[PDB]
Amino acid sequence: MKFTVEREHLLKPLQQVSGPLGGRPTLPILGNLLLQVADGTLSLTGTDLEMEMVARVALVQPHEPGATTVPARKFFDICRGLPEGAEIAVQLEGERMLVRSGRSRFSLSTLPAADFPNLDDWQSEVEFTLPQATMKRLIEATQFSMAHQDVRYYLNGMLFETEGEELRTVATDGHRLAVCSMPIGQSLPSHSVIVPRKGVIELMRMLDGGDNPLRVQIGSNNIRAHVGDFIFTSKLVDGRFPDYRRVLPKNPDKHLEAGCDLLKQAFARAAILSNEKFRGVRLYVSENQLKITANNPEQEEAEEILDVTYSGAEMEIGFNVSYVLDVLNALKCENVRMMLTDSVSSVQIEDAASQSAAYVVMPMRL
Amino acid sequence: MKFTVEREHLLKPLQQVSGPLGGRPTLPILGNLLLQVADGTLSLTGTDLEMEMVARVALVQPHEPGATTVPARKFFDICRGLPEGAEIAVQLEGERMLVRSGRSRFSLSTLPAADFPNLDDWQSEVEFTLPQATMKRLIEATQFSMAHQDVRYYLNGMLFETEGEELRTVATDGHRLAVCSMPIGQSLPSHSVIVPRKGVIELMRMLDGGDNPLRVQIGSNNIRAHVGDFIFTSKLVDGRFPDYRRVLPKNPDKHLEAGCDLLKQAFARAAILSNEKFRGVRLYVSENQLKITANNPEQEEAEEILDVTYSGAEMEIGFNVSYVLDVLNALKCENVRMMLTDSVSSVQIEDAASQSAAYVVMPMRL
Repeated sequence: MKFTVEREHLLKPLQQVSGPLGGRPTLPILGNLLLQVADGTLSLTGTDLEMEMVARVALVQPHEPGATTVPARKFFDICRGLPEGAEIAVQLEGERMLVRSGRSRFSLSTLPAADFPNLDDWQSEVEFTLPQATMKRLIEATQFSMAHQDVRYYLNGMLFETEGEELRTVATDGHRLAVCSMPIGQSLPSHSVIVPRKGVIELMRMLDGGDNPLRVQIGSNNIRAHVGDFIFTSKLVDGRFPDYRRVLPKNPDKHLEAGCDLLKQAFARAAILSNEKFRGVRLYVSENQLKITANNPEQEEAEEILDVTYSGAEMEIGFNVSYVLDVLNALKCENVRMMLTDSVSSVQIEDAASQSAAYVVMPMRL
Repeated sequence: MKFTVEREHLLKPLQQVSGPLGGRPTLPILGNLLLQVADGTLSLTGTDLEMEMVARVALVQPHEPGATTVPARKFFDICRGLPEGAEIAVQLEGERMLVRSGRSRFSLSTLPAADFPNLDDWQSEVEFTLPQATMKRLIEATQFSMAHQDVRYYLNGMLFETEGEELRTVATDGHRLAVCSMPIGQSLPSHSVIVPRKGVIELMRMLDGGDNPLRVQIGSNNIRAHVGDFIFTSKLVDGRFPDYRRVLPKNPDKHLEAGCDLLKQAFARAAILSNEKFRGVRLYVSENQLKITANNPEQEEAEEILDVTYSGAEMEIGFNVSYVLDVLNALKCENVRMMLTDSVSSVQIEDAASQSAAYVVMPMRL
């Protein structure tokens, strides 16, 4: 296996396939990349057994076919360290891979390609394409609400649902929920899968802004996402997600609208003097006014009063200010709508200007 | 106690005094600031019993005398959270401090001023002033070479030494050393003191980088620095600090000149394949040439060759590559000079264009 490639043509591909990886996987080879020259193409693959990322680079310089497995972080670090515009020449030599550029030379340890974990083939059942920025919006709107290492293992990832011509994400912790829905211009079967949170993370990071469409293929136990020269595959979480329809408030009749930043800043100051563990804050709503109060066990007390747009019945509600601040921080918009019912019902929060994303936070008795 | 002060006049002083205090020390009053209104000045003090920072802010608005202590981090976070141009009105109300600004109101717990640790008075035995820039240069040249937590406690700080008309710092961990001297235009007494690491950090932090001069007072067991409205006091460390004159190589006649950035990037690449614990590389010096090699327990190897200016005898010498990098990262210059003796002696490294700072690194047997 020989190839000579310009540094910059390797950097983005290396960075993408090092995503699954780690620097003691225990299983050593998981800390290696797989390099394959076949045809006029270098392919690079990294995996953690659950998911796999593969990148392809066109070889316009002379090459020879073959395959090996090298330490991913060492190889990336060498390529990154070499100067802007460097030509990088790579050669298999015995049990070692040689890397030369200018006056610099490296020989890395290898592990047999034949030994590199392969994900089983599987058949695609549902497919669609959509713009990258659309998938990226969908994930970023909701990712912060996934659980991390909950016993309820199906919460530790993100639901991707297709319905009508819409693709929707849903993430919940069991405490707060996020849902985002975008039209993507293709009639879709009605279908749900759960992508593991590590996979959501890798998917999110393969999306580079650009003009390359994302093609998605879903099978019974896998998902694959292909954009330009990058192909991501993951196992799905074999589990039953909650239904977000059962979580949204029922026709809330009390709408408050405020400046997102003014609201965020008020909650952020009040939060200083909230209970460190439970983070309860109280809202008092009244005609075009919101009062926020926080206390803590030391009986310190904050209070914020700000002008808002509200014409509903006066009411109080409590909730967790960290959850509310996470939503406000996700939204990044001019104005926010809080859809309220009473002191004993969840709140739904949205960009005043778009119903695409919606967030549900549960009431606290304070 | 009452005062009203514009956010932007309170923020910097608060950040300075509150910085190094925790959110929740065992001994709670050390987590508080002492606030004192007296004679048309607000004084803010923080301490950890070794060192103390005091800021003074002239009160140009109506105020009333008195003193209390409040949680440092919380008071800062409330003031920082308030909008630009906020006027902050504070008043002691029983045993709570009320902070009010716009329609935001906070009530903080207090501890009695009379319980706030008072550092003993002491006498100044040496005094000088210098430009803030000069102290910045002195500390930044050397701080990286201080030990972090050596059982030789005096190595964990920084020697400040007056000789003639110069101020000098020196830092060392017994393996590598930094020393930097600058002229300060006063005839000084020959004196040395050691400042603990935490004190060096604060000294650096207090340097806003305007041209308020710094005024330093040194006593038998303390140091004080005074810039603008800030006053920083620390205890000094006991023990016999090494004498850099003895660490500097006696006569490092072999002189090498190289581009600083080239040389850095070559060591940084080589280091990837050096032993993760011991970090050894080997330099081969020859006529106008430097070759750097590395290898690790995996038998992986790097080699860099670069052009340099050298006319001495050929020599081979091993180093801990992290030590060399640290020095090249600290030299923010075009060309570096290295000054060698032999394979078992230390190397001296300096800016080819300035002799103000010198760095000495002890060799490895590899």
